[PDB]
Amino acid sequence: ARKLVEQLKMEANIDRIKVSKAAADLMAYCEAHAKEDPLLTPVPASENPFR
Amino acid sequence: LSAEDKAAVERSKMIEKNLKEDGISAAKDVKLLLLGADNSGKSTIVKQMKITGIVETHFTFKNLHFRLFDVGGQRSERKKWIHCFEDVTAIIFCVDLSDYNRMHESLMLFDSICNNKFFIDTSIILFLNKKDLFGEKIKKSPLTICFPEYTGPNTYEDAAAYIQAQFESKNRSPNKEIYCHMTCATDTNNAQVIFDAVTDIIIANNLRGCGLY
Amino acid sequence: YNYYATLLTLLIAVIVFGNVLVCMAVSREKALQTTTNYLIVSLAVADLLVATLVMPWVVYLEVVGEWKFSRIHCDIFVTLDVMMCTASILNLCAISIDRYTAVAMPMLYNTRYSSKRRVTVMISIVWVLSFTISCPLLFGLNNADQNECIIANPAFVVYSSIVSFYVPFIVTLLVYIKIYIVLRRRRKRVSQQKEKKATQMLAIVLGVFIICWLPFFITHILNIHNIPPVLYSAFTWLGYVNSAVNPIIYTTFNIEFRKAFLK
Amino acid sequence: DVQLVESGGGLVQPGGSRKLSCSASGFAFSSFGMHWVRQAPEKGLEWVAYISSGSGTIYYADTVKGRFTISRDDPKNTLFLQMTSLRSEDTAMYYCVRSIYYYGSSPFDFWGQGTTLTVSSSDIVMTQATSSVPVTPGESVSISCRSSKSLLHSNGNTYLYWFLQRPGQSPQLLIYRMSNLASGVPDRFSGSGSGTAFTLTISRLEAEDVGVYYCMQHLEYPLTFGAGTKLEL
Amino acid sequence: EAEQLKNQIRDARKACADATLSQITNNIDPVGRIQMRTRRTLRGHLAKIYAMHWGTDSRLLVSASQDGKLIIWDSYTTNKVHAIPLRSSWVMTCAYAPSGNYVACGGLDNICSIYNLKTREGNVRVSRELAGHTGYLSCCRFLDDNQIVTSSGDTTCALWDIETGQQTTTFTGHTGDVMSLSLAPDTRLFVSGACDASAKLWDVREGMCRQTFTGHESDINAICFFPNGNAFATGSDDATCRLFDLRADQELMTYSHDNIICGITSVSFSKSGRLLLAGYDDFNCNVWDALKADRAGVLAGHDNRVSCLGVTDDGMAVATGSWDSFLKIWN
Ligand SMILES: CCN(CC)C(=O)[C@@H]1C=C2c3cccc4[nH]cc(c34)C[C@H]2N(C)C1
Repeated sequence: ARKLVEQLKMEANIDRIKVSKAAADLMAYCEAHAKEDPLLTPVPASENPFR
Repeated sequence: LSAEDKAAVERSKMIEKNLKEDGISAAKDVKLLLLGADNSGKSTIVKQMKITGIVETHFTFKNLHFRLFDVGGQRSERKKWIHCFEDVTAIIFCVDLSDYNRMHESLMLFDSICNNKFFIDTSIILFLNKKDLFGEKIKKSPLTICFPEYTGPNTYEDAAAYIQAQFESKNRSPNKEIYCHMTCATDTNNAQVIFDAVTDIIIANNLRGCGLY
Repeated sequence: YNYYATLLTLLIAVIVFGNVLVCMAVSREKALQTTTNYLIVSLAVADLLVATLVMPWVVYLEVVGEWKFSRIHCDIFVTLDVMMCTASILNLCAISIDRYTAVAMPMLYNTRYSSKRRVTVMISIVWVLSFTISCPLLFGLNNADQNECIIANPAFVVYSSIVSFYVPFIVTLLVYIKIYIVLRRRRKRVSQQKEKKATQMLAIVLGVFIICWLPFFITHILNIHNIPPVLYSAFTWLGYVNSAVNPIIYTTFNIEFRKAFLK
Repeated sequence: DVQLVESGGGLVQPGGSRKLSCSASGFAFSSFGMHWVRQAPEKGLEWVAYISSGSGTIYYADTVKGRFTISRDDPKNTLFLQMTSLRSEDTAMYYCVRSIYYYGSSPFDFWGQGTTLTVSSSDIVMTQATSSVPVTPGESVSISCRSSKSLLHSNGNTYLYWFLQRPGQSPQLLIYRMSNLASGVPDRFSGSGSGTAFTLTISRLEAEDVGVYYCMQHLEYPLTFGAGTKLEL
Repeated sequence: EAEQLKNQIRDARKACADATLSQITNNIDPVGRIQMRTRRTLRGHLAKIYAMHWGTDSRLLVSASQDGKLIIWDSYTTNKVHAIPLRSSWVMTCAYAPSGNYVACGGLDNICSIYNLKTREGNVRVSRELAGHTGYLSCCRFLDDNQIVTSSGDTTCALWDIETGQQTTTFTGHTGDVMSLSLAPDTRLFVSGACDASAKLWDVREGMCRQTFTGHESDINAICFFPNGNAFATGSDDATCRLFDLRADQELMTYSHDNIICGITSVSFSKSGRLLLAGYDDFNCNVWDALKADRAGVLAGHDNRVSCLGVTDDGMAVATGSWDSFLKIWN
């Protein structure tokens, strides 16, 4: 029980950002790498090794 | 091709032939799942046992190779890996009749595997072990297990037949048979019972595929 | 006579509908793709070819009453008739042998690698043997007149009737009663409605095969060693009706086939 | 350790026959394709024959077709070369070479010490322009090789191989497919090229880098070597 | 005191929930119809396929099946490069080292065994047999040639030293069977889902759990990190996938549909992280738009359940293994 209490205390004292900030960073990462995602934007058949 | 690609394709073809040969060799095995409570005669269920994660014994009987897998010993969430044995020909479920407090744990465990989604259509070879010790024990403690329901004679062949009916009451589906056998650890021939039940199960599946069933 | 056109066209449509549904069912459902079902597909292909190639000219013979096309055309017609009917009968014998393998060789039947080779060999043998039985008619062995398209060779009639019907018939009969005896043996050795169901199916397939094809061939043997012609025509049409009833009796009882037909 | 020990030869009369052997040890012999390569006295390497893993594919050089026979005994871990109608041109040191072919593999990665045969009396051309290059220890060197046909295949591979034959030793693979360093080779050796022009670069020469350097193509059979360039200190 | 600390964490998480990811992602264009097709079909496995892993070159991939075989495939040509027979046929996981020199696999034998692909001999050999787990091996993943994390059904994860062959660290705190494992891009942290319906972020060097994540109603079968390393996705038996953020320390997005009533076997992200791909028990793989929680596409070319899947490092292709003994490559 003491180990569980210590673990909960260790996990409760972390620095948490707002969820809006996390969503903004996730959207920014997705937008910054969108062009380099072949499964998102299909590539031409010339550049597709599985043609 | 570049003539290194041709050699690579030749190597791939040799690998494919080896895979096919190994598959042909493995396809003639009867895979069986051993189950039951601890000290229920699981280990010494057949005399031939050639071989803490998973124990796999095997024996040959009438030119048929049997592979028995004892899953007791994992001690983990059963639902996460019981699907691995979905393709076994049958299940061997061992029960100790002389254990009157593990009788309900065995009965509850029988429900779980009989009504499993991955084993709805998988036949069960039920072994009721320790009949010799059951006859000598019933004279002292007649009604220490099935308190509410049992109101029949206290003969050896009467209560033993009643315990058998309780297990087969749990087969809530068609196309699945329970092959009940009463065994004693002194001297028995359990390979014939498994071989005969497996032949019946395979013939039933063959008729089902042909459409006669 | 335009009265035959309607009835015989509905018979052709019934045959085509049933066999096409059997083929589509086996192709579409992955659970249905097994080797026995491939033998059933071979039977369905034989029946479908009977309905599509052979029967339309038989309707022409009934309507017009005389052959107003080429003599080589008549040769193709008669050899196709013999070939496809023989293929259907030999497919029935092959299905019988496969069902025997299921009961008397349960372990070999379950093996996929051996079962594929068995069924591919059986399908090849039945189709090749039907072709080889029918091939002498292509050589002008038939003696049809200019007006009529018929088979006028008693010797070929006997020799082809024997190999095409009688020995596959005897073999299928002996095989099915052997399966019946083995089923009774295991029933004695050992819900139970399935055991009576199996007997029903064996009786149904045997009875359909006896009734549809036996009167035609026995009439041929009696003729070649008088009987009116209208019953002769009806006996031939009974053999054609065998193709109509086969996809019903060989699939509509099985449950997985019913699910595919509903879907 | 990997071992290929050849045997059989030394002196034959013209028109005679002799059988060469090559005993494999220390590796899965059935997995490798095997080659025979010969070197005449004071001459370069020349490919003779090839037998694939499983003996499904066999090739011969044009100078030996019909006369020579390559065979294989996987249980015995032995390779054979039956020669008939021997000529004066067959006097050479015959080498046994293992080759395994898959994606990313290293063909020609091990050679035997060779056996000597003495007979008592279209094809891609590999051009190695320089024949001798005096060198100093610690200086950089650049050996070059030319090819009649482009070795760049449509799959992106350039099938050029570099070998180094030190004095008295059998040749050792350095580069495979024009850029890839072989196992156990120091990082000083580098490979560059494009289609037809190829070069092997040595950064800091050592005393052990003294020997004849050969270039080989593997785009198509028959495999052809170039007259190797000697390095002398 | 445990109740007060748990309530404090719940209050702390609620304070950082000023808005939902749905609202911030309300004004971006939908990804649209994502239609992929089977470009390659890899055949040769004769039983259920339980796991696969791409090599770092995005051309080689390893697959593990119940037939006791571990096959390395050349996906471009469909050539079989290696066929490695396994001592135990009850494999449930496999791994491909980043260098390409090693593969690993394990299962109900309670051992993640290491194999050396590059030997002076032509054949592959066992390098190590990592023994010490009490339950079945559900997932192992290489950090380098000498280090490998394992997850097991004994409710623990372990970091092994491959050279010495023993556990450098033992990670404990889960109350149920651990089913899945996903290393961060930097390899300094890893996440892990288990049968207690929670996920835990662990620090590799210090040995302890930093954060614990809840929300699922059943066993978590699969877990994968977002490419940023600041978030991860889970797949569970409750027919739901969930996106978790490490810095916010709470759920962001839920991927479910009322017609989906079946468990999730595997999960993987796209290279940009915009597409969340999940394998299901209903024989198909669903492509979710990770930001908008909308279903973008389906891969419906398997006759049995999709047991595993993986996206290439270059993001050019995705693989899907299945219980029908086939692997398919989709583009
Ligand atoms: C009236 C004239 N026609 C039409 C061409 C026939 O007699 C056909 C001859 C047949 C025949 C002969 C000899 C052997 C055989 N096997 C299978 C058949 C067969 C089919 C059978 N069909 C149904 C009729």
